[PDB]
Amino acid sequence: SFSESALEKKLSELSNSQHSVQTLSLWLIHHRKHAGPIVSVWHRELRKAKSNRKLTFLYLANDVIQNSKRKGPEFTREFESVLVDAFSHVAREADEGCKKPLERLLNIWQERSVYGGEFIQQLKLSM
Amino acid sequence: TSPSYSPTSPSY
Repeated sequence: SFSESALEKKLSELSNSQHSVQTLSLWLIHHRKHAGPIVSVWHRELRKAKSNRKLTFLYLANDVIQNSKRKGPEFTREFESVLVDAFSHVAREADEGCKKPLERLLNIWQERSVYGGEFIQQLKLSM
Repeated sequence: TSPSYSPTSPSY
């Protein structure tokens, strides 16, 4: 049963494990009908998380964007109007840290072509 | 502790 305030909770609980990301990402696709609200609160809780978890949020994005595609172009569509902000935001606050994992996520994105060429760019130059 | 998420794990 979808509820915005439950998502905020799951997000708060999201760990870095392969299991945490992969079954939270399943919950979200179950509710692909709620893609717009889901992404908008992800964007809010993302910006609230500490820097060590910001990456993990982008890895949630990944697993839902990629697996939602067998189901429809909802989250794919919802996330683009956001990702140029989320990346550019996480680029900073990686002030005293490493942007190599973000530059790889863009590369496994143009490789699998999850988004399109001009948008993988702007994602690259957002940082 | 479980294995760490890998961005590639999704099926392509």
